[PDB]
Amino acid sequence: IEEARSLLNPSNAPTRYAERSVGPFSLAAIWFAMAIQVAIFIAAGQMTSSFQVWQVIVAIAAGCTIAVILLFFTQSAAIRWGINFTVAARMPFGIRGSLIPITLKALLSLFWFGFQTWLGALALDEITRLLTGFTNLPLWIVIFGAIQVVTTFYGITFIRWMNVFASPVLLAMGVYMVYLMLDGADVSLGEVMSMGGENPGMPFSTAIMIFVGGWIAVVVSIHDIVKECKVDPNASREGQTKADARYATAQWLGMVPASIIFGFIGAASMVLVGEWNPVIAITEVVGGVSIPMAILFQVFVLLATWSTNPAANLLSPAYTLCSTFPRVFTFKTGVIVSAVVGLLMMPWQFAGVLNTFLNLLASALGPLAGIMISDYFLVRRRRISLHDLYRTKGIYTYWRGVNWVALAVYAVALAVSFLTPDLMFVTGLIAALLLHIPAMRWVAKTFPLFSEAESRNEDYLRPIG
Repeated sequence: IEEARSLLNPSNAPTRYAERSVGPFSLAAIWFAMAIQVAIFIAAGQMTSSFQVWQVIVAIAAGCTIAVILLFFTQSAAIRWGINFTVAARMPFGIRGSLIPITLKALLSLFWFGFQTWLGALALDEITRLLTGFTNLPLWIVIFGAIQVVTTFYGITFIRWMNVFASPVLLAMGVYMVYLMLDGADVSLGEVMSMGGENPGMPFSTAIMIFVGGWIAVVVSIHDIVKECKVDPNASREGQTKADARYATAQWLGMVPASIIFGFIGAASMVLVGEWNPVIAITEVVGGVSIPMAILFQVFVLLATWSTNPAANLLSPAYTLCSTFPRVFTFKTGVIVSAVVGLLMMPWQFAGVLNTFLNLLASALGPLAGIMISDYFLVRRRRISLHDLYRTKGIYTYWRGVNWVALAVYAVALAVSFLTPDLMFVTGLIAALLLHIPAMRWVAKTFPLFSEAESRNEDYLRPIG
């Protein structure tokens, strides 16, 4: 199923050299405020079942470590040239068949919107049940699932302000409590750094895939922020492999510092409160000291969710509905069916219990990492066609538009990762990056792997007055 007479527009357009504005410091800032999200509190919470609170600080920095290792390779395409993830997805898969992951992956950002509005509730409802003792989880889930949709079309700077300041404001509060908890549970960081592991069983191998598969979504598609990084049009195999690692570590000094802290304060609220649930362990810790504040601590989680959320979870599935189903939704109806869609997945309970298995789920998406890197790196040796990636009939159209051997490789890749269960991701990424070269040298039969109109790549990025 594809659709005929297709149009490729300014939203997906490539970033030029006269637009880039993200230097490795400022990209290191979008990785600090990016290690700060409730997906991480909780992951590091439930870990305390099988390992102590230091082991999780070792697995934490361990995830992010393998995560910068994939970041390096993946980021490269985007920085060099300046493209969406929506745009680069078209290399291993077709230009009409690149939508298989572009969709499977725009369904995550919705899931992380259900799971995120769900704390908007816990926080809107904790502030009103500690004010009126009445509790309505699902009313708030819907009042919040309405507010977003409105401030989506007509948002003012007042939310924007809240963006950058939010992650830090919560990292500040998120440690302060750890003072509070280590002060009332009368334990020292030294006693606390060893209180988990009263139910060993899970392998550490699986303990690292967790924090891996938490980032996978952001890593596979960094293309979307990376395409604003100062890059040099006049640098070589050296000057451009040095800016690759300059960024690739500009990111590791933002994500592993910050997300070893939310990893901690989250395993601390567990083996020190009992609650992986932020909002709950929050009201419970600061309201067991100040309920004039436990309400200001839940007025925060509410306000900081109410600016983070939309940006990173609702915008993308919105613009994919007007793209993949043009005559069907508006920006006003894409936004609204997006909301309804996420809410209706019922995320929060999936997490709560086996979030450990939704992060071994969002980590069985390794073959896509191995497939995309193998392509921009091993199969096309960094040679790409800016002109063919923007035309219905290009050398990436393959079988009418879908690359069937790239979906096949992904499939062989998965089945070979069930031959190694505690190291799946590591063996689903290794298997797909080695098995994509052959399938691309087999299409190197039915299709060219390059074009002679590619000498125009520089025509797309250098300013045109």
